[PDB]
Amino acid sequence: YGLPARVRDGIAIITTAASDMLSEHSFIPEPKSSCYNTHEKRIYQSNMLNRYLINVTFEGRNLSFSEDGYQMHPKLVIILLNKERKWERVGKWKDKSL
Amino acid sequence: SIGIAVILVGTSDEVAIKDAHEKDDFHHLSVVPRVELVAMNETDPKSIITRICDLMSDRKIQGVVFADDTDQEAIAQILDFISAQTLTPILGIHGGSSMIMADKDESSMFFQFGPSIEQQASVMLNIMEEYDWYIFSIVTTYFPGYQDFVNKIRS
Amino acid sequence: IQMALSVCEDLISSQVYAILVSHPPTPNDHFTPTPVSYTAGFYRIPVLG
Amino acid sequence: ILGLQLINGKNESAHISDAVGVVAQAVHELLEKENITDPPRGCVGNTNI
Repeated sequence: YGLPARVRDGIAIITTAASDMLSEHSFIPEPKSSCYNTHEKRIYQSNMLNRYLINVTFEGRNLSFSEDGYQMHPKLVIILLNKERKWERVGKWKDKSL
Repeated sequence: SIGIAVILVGTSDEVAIKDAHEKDDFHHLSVVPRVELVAMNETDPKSIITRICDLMSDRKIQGVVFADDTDQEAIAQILDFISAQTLTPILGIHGGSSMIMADKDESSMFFQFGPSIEQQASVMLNIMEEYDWYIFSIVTTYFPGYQDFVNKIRS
Repeated sequence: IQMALSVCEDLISSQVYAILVSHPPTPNDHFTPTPVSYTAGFYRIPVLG
Repeated sequence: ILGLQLINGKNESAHISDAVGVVAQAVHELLEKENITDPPRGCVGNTNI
């Protein structure tokens, strides 16, 4: 899982979350994004965006997020250190399987 | 009319990402991509903060993803600080962005990648059963967020 | 909001050893005490409220 | 009602007096051990700890 693989998925996460926002609400106000003289406030429904950023999915792959801010469906890889210092794959864990 | 730029810090070189991303931007969806690749060779927080704040102050950007290759365990909270006060989404993929966080702000739509602290113990317990290691003891330090680990074990 | 970058440049650059942060004149706000501790955290600089 | 209040809660003029005094003791005792590394100067050049 390399840098180009994760970068492309990352933008797809936000874009597909914006699609249904433009489908139902379609009234994004583009709040003033400026730390200098931050006169903007949370008058609009920016908080409602939290609900639609949780069940984000793409390419048929469940890329949902947890409340804490974790994807909660990761792909852990188990590695081992040999007699000489070198990391090598041992096994994979997915969906509570080994 | 919303674009999602990407910020990258480190020695890693990646130029053609924008070209691939533009062709792989899912043109069937109304995304209006405005991806910009910005690179710089320092990890100073405030210097990075100035660049981030100025990033969408000049142009119109409403989303950013931070990529890095470093062991500095302080950059993740900075995005939380920015995302809390500035109502813009922030997503973490690699490096300091993707690491365990104690707790976020009450109103902070920040998200990261990587396994949770709770999920680490569960997978670790499912490898100490096929190899029959039923006798074990635990030693850990005062690193923040360690309390739930022993609590997860006992549950 | 801009104090985060306004603290280190104006104060930390002076080769300081600790930071003394005052109380906001408002009766109760997190606007003041929050950024004044984030800046020192990167360098583990002590801060005293 | 049986309320509660704390003494000397808003006279920060004496409070800053204690704060500068107590840290003054720390620095005097600080300058008795080797490996006194200079804290970072400048908010751009240095990014380490």
